Amino acid sequence: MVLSEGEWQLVLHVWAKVEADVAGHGQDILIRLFKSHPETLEKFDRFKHLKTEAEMKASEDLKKHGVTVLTALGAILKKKGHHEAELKPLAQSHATKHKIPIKYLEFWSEAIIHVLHSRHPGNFGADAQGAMNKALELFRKDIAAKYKELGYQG
Ligand code: HEM
Repeated sequence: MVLSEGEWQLVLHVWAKVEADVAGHGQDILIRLFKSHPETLEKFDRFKHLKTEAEMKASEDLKKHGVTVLTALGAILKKKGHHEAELKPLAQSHATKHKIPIKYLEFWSEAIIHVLHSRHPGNFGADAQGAMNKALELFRKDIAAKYKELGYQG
């Protein structure tokens, strides 16, 4: 699958807004993920102890990870499809070290879409959400292909 330039423009336009507050968006997205699919939290030995949303919001450690995650995702999105080099190490660490099922990657995509829709309604209408979903599906498809090559189900 390939996104059109018009689709990439919609994706990068809303991403530019996300970049005005990377730490805040990182926090919102991770918390959304954990609240919607609590089982994902078990994969983070570093955050498994957090019991409430209040504790998550206060964790400087969780905020730091959110920044790291969004910065990596941003670098990938800006490649507009030419992300093979950036994807390799990420696929390897998540398949071999962290052991993240492809199913959890879908939950992740859901969380990002929910937060963008909540914080940027004006720049995240139907067309823009469709473009973002397509970009995230592209990423998931490529990561899934790499998982297989690396010897991990998904
Ligand atoms: C767009 C998808 C995602 C991106 C871009 C992303 C990115 C990253 C990055 C950059 C790191 C640090 C470097 C590394 O270890 O490779 C990381 C670590 C990690 N990721 Fe992801 N990640 C994604 C999805 C997920 C999901 C869905 C889970 C599980 C629900 C997950 C679990 C982990 C874990 C357990 C670590 C280690 C955290 C620590 O202990 O410091 N990641 N991820």
